[PDB]
Amino acid sequence: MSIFSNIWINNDLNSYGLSILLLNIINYLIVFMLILSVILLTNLSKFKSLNQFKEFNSYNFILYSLIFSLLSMAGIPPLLGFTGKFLAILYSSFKSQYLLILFMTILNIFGMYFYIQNLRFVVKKNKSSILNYKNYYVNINYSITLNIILLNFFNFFGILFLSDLIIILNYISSYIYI
Amino acid sequence: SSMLIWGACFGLFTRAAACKASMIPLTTSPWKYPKYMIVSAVTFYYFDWYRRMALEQLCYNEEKLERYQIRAKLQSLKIGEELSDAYRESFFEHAVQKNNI
Amino acid sequence: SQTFAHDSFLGGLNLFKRRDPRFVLDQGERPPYPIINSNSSFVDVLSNFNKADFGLVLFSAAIGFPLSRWVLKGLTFSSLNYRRGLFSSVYGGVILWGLVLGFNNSYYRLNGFVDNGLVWKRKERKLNKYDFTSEFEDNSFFKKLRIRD
Amino acid sequence: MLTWISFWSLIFWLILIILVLKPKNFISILFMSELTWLALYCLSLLFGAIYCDITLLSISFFILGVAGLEFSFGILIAILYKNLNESLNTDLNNNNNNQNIFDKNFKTPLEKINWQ
Amino acid sequence: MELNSSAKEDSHYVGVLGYPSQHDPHTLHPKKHDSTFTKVYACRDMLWDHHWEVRNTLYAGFKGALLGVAYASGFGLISKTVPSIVLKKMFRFVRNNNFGHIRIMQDLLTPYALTGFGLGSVYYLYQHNVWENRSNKWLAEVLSNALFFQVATAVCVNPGFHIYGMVGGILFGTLKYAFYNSSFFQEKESIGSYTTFGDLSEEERKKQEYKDYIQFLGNYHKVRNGQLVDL
Amino acid sequence: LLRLLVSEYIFFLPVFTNLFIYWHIFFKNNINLVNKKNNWDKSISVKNIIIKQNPSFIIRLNLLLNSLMVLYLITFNGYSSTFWWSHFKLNNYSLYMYLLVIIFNNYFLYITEKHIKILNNYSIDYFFSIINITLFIPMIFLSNTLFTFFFLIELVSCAIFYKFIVSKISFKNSNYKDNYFSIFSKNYLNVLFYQYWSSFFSSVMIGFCIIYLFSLTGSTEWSIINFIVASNNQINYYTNNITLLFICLTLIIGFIIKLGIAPIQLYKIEIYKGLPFLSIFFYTTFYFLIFFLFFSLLFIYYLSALNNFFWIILLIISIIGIFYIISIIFDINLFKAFLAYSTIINSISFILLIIAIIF
Amino acid sequence: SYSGYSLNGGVHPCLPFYERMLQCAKSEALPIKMCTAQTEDYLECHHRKKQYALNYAIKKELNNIRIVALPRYDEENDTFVPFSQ
Amino acid sequence: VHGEEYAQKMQKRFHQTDIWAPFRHRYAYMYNSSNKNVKDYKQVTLSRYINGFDKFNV
Amino acid sequence: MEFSNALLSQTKLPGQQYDYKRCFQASNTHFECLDSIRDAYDNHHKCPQTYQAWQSSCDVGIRRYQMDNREQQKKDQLLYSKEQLKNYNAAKNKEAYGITAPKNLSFAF
Repeated sequence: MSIFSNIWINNDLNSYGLSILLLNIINYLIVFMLILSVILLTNLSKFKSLNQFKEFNSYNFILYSLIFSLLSMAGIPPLLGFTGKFLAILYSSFKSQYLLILFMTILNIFGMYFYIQNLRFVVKKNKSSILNYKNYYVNINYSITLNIILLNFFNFFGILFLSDLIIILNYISSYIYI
Repeated sequence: SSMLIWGACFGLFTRAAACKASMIPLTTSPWKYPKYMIVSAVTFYYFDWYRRMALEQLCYNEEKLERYQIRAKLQSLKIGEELSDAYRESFFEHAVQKNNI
Repeated sequence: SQTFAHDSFLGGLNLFKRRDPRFVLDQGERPPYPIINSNSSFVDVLSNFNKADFGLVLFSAAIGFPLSRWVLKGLTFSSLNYRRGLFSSVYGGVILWGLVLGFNNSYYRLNGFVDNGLVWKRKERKLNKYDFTSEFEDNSFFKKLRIRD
Repeated sequence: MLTWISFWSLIFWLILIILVLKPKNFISILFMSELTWLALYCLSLLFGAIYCDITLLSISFFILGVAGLEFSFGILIAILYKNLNESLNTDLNNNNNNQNIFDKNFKTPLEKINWQ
Repeated sequence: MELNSSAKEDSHYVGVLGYPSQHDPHTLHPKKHDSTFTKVYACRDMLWDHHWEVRNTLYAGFKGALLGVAYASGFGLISKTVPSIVLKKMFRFVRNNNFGHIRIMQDLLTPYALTGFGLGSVYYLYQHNVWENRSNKWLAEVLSNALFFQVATAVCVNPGFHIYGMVGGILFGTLKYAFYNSSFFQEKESIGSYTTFGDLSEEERKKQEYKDYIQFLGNYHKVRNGQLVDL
Repeated sequence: LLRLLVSEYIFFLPVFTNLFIYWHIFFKNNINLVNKKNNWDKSISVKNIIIKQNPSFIIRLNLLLNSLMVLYLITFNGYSSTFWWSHFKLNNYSLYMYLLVIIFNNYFLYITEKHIKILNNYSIDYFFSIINITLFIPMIFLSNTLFTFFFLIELVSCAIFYKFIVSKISFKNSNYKDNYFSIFSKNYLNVLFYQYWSSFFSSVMIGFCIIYLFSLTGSTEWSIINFIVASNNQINYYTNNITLLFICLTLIIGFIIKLGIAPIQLYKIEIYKGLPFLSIFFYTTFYFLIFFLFFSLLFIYYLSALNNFFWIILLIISIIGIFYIISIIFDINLFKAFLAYSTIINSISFILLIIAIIF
Repeated sequence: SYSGYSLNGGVHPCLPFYERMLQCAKSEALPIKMCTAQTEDYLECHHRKKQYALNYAIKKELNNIRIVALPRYDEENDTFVPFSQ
Repeated sequence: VHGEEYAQKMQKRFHQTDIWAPFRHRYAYMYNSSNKNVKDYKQVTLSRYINGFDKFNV
Repeated sequence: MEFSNALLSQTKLPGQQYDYKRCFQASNTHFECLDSIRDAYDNHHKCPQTYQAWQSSCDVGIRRYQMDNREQQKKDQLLYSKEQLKNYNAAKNKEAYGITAPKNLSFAF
């Protein structure tokens, strides 16, 4: 935001931060809805204490889906939850707030351990058998399974398509003052 | 590459992954395979148009946001800086020349 | 690009044709078409009804049947009377939504936001500085949804 | 002996402080919350008169309505306290020893601990 | 909301703009043909002198004591448990004294007020006499606060928690440098502002600004790398 | 009033139609058992009198109506302006927030409809409360004064209380050892109690802030408030920093209590403990999409003129929150507590991001 | 939320000030720095700070022995006669 | 006594001088923004029973 | 907020409405009285009657938006033409399919 002979030149968007906040909220909601869909596939009465994460060790889809959802919540780089935190740190550095960066770093590391602590509880002696029965047989839902498939795709490879979401969010946020 | 083919490929692999995740055999409910490709091809095809059309309006929005930033900066000047020689000429341009209404 | 003719049964389709992704225009921005009644009242919109709004209502009546059936597929522990009453309620709701859409279309034509059969004497010249969609639309179906690409 | 504006601001905040201070009986807290709403009512009327604003009188009657609905909810919640095995004095619903209560004493429902 | 606003003033900019200066002499000068009472009353400027070491130490001690009293009022006393016999004796004392609550309050709040006063005075004397001339301001603040808070944690709290006192001192020093020494969210000027002093005409300044813009054009990656297509 | 313009109330027609359809269907469902068998009538089968409606169709209805609302936005036209006595705003950003909350609600409702057929543990009134919440929150996005925002937030809070009330209490399980003995759960009472009192505190403090904003400015419109505050900063007329600080503090603390943020996060743990998983699903989407976004836009957009007072307050809270939870989150042993603390930690991070943004 | 109505259904006394302030704000390219006078007038209409400062000064001056007697006013004509006569 | 320029600065309220907004501590609302009792409380409580309190506007 | 003319223009008195038909008719008439004589800086005094009608018909916010848009359009017209804009857009969209390589061992700086 400089001036030369009464001509103003600015290289700052001034609306990037609102889009970053929107992206963080949306990404958190997506990961949360992934883990709750995983929970909603199963018998809900089994998950009461924290050690009962072992109940997610039933078959490879549920186990791996929740492992990756937890890693995404912890902010592990490849997954979707990492992008929001990375862009938050980038915007804070752009705004020249090193103290905010330090406090977010402390919060991020403590929360990351808080999340990955439950990966130890997933270990179970045998298969959990956490599925509802209907017509004498376990009830496996296909629609929630497909929803989890789509959410898993966008959790694994959402970093490749993040540019379009950023474009759309900045387009929305550009209307704030106009 | 084509977005229509990319979407069709996306639906084909999505259905097969859903069959594996549900532990149901592939080759089961075959009519869902063409339906998934058709739905996914149209979905990503429209998104390709929408993302391009959002760039156009975003670029035109920044032209108006260009004007807002300059006027916000002048109005946010600390008192006594308005008539300072660093900002006096630019401030007078908006107060006098831009009084054209 | 070309839009559907107004005062005809396919006029409501012009609701889906836009020049920009904006919801609304700016405070001082001119509408794309000449204004018939800026400060319209409730009966002004009703008097402006023609074949396009009736076509919107007819489309709502046509499409309401499968939607009401799809809603009705979720009923259990029901009798014939309750099922028929619920189907009637859903169908009437869809009819009401169609009437609302027709009212909005008439209001838009009164305000000049959509094609009302009039053209401005002076065209607002626009320089297509940023263009990411012209060739993409010209090689696609989306040329139908865009006005003056 | 005090100006009405400062008096009423202080009265509202003192009402909140006293609400927090008193022992946690649900009916008492309900009554004090009603008093808090009435203090807001009076303050809104006073500022509406001072500033010749007509929206604050609306705030008075809207406070009346909101307080009425909240009181209905409170009555229902107390009657719900009846059915669940809970005491209207919440301090008697836990085993955390409290020096503020003269006669707080809870023990396990056993006649004896040791047999041999 | 401003912190340490007097020490962050740009005196040159303030004087150029004509803004009132926080370092201006705020003193009273009695003149003759005045009574003997106004001579004594005008001596109150002593309390306005921020260069008085005794006044600064007393003010720092007062601030520390006030903070300690507030902490005791909000978080200290309520957490601690008092024996029932002592409480009964205190309440009996209230019964036999007209203003017995004030005496109880004094007895309860004296240790916290005293500790706060001592801590504030010692902190001011430690900062103003030892670390005031160090070149690296951030490092000086961090080191001084870390050492002071470690010692304070060892003395006032259990000495086995001195490491956490050091960490808290480091964090407090960083925060103090960020917001008490620097000026973030609290700026008295505009970014990019300047003052001109030469006798150059408008043409010379415009020519220099055109040169500056030509140089500034080289900061664009596309311009410098020659990666622009023909328009 | 010599003329009532359509532009004053054009937006309300689809909302009114949706409300009427919803409530008419609800009232007709309330009497779905009454069906008189006349003396000349013949029954091919014996009527079953013990029934349990599956709410799937209700959810479907919601989806349909919600989807129709999307259509109304897609074909929307107009000017950027205010309507209904400058109490509501119509511009691009507000309408985009409206559309975003609608589409996310629709996605959540679709997944709920898929899940409800596995096991029916919810009633029709539960999804009617969900219907009302999803009907009313985007109008919270469309607010133009603190007055109307406050009233909309109490409407939605009452809807959320109604949702919490209709949670299922007793279940059919395989525990046959509890007959002829009294077992006390107490989770229902705790949820109702804490939601009730948090709502009370937030409402009274918001009303206090509204009263002082009228006193200080003469209106609660965002633009007027911001213009007056900035012009007063330039003029140096109203130099009562204590009143401005107290107004900002009261508003911030009211929102802290309402959202259950890190200083006051404890009651949210009990609320999550007493709630079913679907309730937490919907509550999380409602909390992040609407409540926290509006809390952010308060400092970013709606009351930006007061950022010079806001930042420090936020800063302090942030610090306290971190130092309050870096150890408390490590002595929990409940799944619901884990989920609630996840939400709390993300809220603190987003508050730090807001502090960065407002610089 | 500014209605322009008085407490008896009439017109708010600060309506012209508000109207002029809004007219200035909506017409200037830099409303904050170019509408200071109108906003100051509206703020003085709303908060009567200048009058309160004047009252404080007048009380402080009346605390002294500056004034002894005031002119008397006769109802018949708009004239003030001194207390001496 | 404190300077001629001080007095006019202290007696000045509005930049624009074409609007009359007289100072009021409060604004009346009851009785269509009017006063019913324009007498002291003693006269308020005694004029309802005791003669000689009303001057009989004729 | 507090700095944008767009958001201030949406602020209106209670009971205040805009007649967009009359305002736009007057604005079109005034801008056709102008644009027949072309100047770098628009002089409304050269079109007095249309200027008076425009002032009496349109609100201050609408007039400010109109002047800002007119200034932007005049600035854009002096710099660009339809054909060169089309060619530039085509070239940019064509080179978007390729990649960008570093300019190793430059000379300019």
